[PDB]
Amino acid sequence: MNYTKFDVKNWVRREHFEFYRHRLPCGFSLTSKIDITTLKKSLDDSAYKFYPVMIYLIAQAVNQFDELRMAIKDDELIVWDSVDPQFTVFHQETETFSALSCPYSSDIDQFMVNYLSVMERYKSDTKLFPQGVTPENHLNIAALPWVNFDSFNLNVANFTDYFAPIITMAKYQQEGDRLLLPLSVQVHHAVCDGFHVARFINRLQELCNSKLK
Amino acid sequence: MNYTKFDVKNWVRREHFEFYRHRLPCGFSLTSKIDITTLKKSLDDSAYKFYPVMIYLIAQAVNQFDELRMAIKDDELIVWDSVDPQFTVFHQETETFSALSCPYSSDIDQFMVNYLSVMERYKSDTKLFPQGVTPENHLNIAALPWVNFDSFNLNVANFTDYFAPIITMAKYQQEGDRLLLPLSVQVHHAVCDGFHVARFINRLQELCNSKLK
Amino acid sequence: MNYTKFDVKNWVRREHFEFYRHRLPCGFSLTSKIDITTLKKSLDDSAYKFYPVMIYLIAQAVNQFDELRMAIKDDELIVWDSVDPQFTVFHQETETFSALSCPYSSDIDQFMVNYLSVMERYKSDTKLFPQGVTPENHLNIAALPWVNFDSFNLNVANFTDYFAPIITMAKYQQEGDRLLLPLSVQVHHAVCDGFHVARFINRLQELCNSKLK
Ligand SMILES: O=C(N[C@H](CO)[C@H](O)c1ccc([N+](=O)[O-])cc1)C(Cl)Cl
Ligand SMILES: O=C(N[C@H](CO)[C@H](O)c1ccc([N+](=O)[O-])cc1)C(Cl)Cl
Ligand SMILES: O=C(N[C@H](CO)[C@H](O)c1ccc([N+](=O)[O-])cc1)C(Cl)Cl
Ligand SMILES: [Co+2]
Ligand SMILES: [Co+2]
Ligand SMILES: [Co+2]
Ligand SMILES: [Co+2]
Ligand SMILES: [Co+2]
Ligand SMILES: [Co+2]
Repeated sequence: MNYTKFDVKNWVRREHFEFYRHRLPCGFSLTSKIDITTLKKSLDDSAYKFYPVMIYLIAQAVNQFDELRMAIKDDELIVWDSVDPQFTVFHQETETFSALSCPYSSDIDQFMVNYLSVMERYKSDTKLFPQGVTPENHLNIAALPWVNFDSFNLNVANFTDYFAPIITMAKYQQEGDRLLLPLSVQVHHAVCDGFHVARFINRLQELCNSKLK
Repeated sequence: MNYTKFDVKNWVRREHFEFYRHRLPCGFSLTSKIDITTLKKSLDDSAYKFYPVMIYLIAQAVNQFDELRMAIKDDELIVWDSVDPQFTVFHQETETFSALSCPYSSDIDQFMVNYLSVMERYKSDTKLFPQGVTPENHLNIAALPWVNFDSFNLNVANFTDYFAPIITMAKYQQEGDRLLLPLSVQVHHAVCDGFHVARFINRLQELCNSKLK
Repeated sequence: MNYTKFDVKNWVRREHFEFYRHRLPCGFSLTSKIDITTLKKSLDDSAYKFYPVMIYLIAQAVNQFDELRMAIKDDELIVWDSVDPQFTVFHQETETFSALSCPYSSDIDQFMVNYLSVMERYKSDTKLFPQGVTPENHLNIAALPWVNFDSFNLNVANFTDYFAPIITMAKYQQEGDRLLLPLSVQVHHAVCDGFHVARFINRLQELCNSKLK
């Protein structure tokens, strides 16, 4: 299948996993500022657009780390081989959003073909989930482009066993020499530590700072 | 009455409303910095005081948007025609707070008469709710004037169907050329999207930037 | 014993206490930036290290205020005479953390002897709680040294009657003339108001700004 059954008895965080999944169920959010000065220059010298690039770069970082691709399936801890981004789409006419997903690809050009195509087919589709059920192997990416925020947190009544990372971006802004993007990351404590979140962000910063292709 | 029964079957966010009210109950908070450089100048050239002005400006923005005045009454979704601010009051002697409310008025001078009068009557009243029950048509405004914060979030055990926006301000501070006020907004996802929150903040920023009268 | 039964009927926040402990159970988090320019200079001129100093200074501020040392014991509200820090320890080999605690002492040198000794004994102990049960009189201190954050919030499924403050620090960073440390404080509303949190932070800032000995 497109996942592997994870070895829970020989894993180093096995005590942690049960602690934060059942004894003390919890998660955490942290918002950090990502330096997008270099990425703006690269976007500038290409035909790619900001949102799709951020989706692609977020999914790329997510797909490099096992702990951000965890889930429970048939009462077992699995690791997705790969995850596809589920992102929000604003409808300026209705002032409502839809949530769309498209296959992740390592090739940035193929990713762009996927995004545009799905963006093509459901552009004016105001259902909350135009495509139907959300793929099991997903990551959530949202965007708040109209306002800059220093912090964002989702207060959820019931989060038992939902391990997919929640990522939210705000409007970027010039802070002296740098163009900074606020990025909120919300994770479940059973599968992720502060280290795992820092790693992802640091990795995401690297990617912003590198050639697109 | 002072409210209108909202048309839920012909509303564009009807799927959203049920999704986030029952399938996935949740809310979110975001803290943004409001530029109060212009407002400080206007306060300077008047006799008005900062807290009352912020209460008045917050209630004014809130009263312009339907989605921030929503509630459930007799198991139905209503929109308040208008809402009155319920704000916190610090008692320096006891080191405790009370929560007071006063009628909103479009006329800033009449608002000030209301605030001073209620502030007059319950100045030394250390009950948590001096006035009695909190009016159904309300908004919550709190202030933390002793410390600046980049983020604030209320972790509530049970928030089912409480749709009134929660607004919290921190101590303002000079960030170069600007006087910035941290403002945390906490809302329920059933009635508000990220767009609706951005709109409010952008509108609030406009108001700070305009004549008081 | 090492605690005193608190006088709930003659306390000024008694209505507040029941309100936020049972009628409206909730807490809040706030992240503020602590100016550590002065502390860096003092660390520089000594042999002490940053994490241990921050633990010591956090526990010192906490031990000055009753409301941050509250608990329920045998269904009664107690105040700990004193609390010991429980802090996280990263294991670079396994990439997992443990939580350790050591006795608080007013003497900074004795504190350092305690920390090093416990750090000595369980350096390579990868259990989540190497020492066993966590002392009842504790405070939680965590650190995220790999990334800077503007906000941090723990989303906990069940927090009834746990009154110990949760403090989390991020990687510090140069913001012009200042070295700023992000510090998230998470508290239960029954025992702490915004005032009580501001007071702690202001007190913590003072301590950073003062001689170590
Ligand atoms: O609800 C969704 N997204 C919103 C958009 O504002 C938000 O990002 C969110 C994501 C996950 C979530 N959860 O899993 O509890 C709650 C809200 C998607 Cl699942 Cl459609
Ligand atoms: O509790 C109140 N205010 C506090 C003050 O610190 C805070 O602003 C708050 C507001 C709303 C709330 N809620 O609705 O769950 C909880 C806390 C008012 Cl309802 Cl009196
Ligand atoms: O879980 C713990 N610490 C984590 C570390 O990331 C976090 O600081 C935390 C603290 C308290 C908590 N709680 O009491 O619900 C939850 C998480 C300690 Cl109790 Cl070991
Ligand atoms: Co279990
Ligand atoms: Co792979
Ligand atoms: Co329903
Ligand atoms: Co009107
Ligand atoms: Co009770
Ligand atoms: Co003492």
